[PDB]
Amino acid sequence: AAQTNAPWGLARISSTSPGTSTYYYDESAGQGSCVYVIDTGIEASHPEFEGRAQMVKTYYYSSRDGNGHGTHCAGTVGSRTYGVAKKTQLFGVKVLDDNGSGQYSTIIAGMDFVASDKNNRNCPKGVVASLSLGGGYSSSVNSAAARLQSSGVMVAVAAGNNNADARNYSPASEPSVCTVGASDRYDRRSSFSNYGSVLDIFGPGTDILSTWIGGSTRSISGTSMATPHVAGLAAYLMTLGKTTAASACRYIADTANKGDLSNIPFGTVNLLAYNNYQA
Repeated sequence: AAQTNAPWGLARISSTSPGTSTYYYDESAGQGSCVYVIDTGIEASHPEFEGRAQMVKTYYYSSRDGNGHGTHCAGTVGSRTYGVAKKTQLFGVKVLDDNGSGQYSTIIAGMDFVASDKNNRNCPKGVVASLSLGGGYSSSVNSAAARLQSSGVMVAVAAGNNNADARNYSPASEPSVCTVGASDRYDRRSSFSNYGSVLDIFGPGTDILSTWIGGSTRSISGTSMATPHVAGLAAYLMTLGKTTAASACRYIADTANKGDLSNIPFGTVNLLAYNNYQA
């Protein structure tokens, strides 16, 4: 399949070269997979989700995305226009309030929710969790992400937007999950993107067009936005049978575009997420 005039991030994950605008992907498009968006919630009624998005858990008075952050990341995972896996099932877990903030215990409880809730969902092709959040280091948050990964969920997390080593951030510094850095349309590391040895992969993170609350769209930057590219890619790849949740991060890294990113610090992987789709 070919989506013309796609957001640059979609076009990049299906391209060996930057500067193109058509997203190429197998038409299976992640069907039969599920991606949990652990964020501010999802505006499921957005036409872009086509009834494939639904809120499954909130820790606040409402499950509505009063922020737009989780709607934006869910859109990058699997919206029809801005999504990687255009047929995946999206499950919203609102661990962040509408200010984009949330206590670590709530984030931990939301991660433990997904590890159990996936047994309440129909995801024959596999389960992904997209964690577009983070703060200071926390062994408890890391262990929560490790448990979610161990339960059989491909956990993709943002490296963080501190232009620092991600070792000092959670769940970015959890070794067993997929820590995602951000790159821009010119294959530069995003100026804000964290780095370091814990990073597993880079994804499109600068000026990412996706869904927004109120049925709108907008373009925002962040490793928070590169993460759903890798999460959607993981669901896409698991639907294709090319990898499983336990090995998707390693697989994505094995099949990534190598040495194509600039301003990658010495010791950080120079790997850009790539769906390796050939028509």
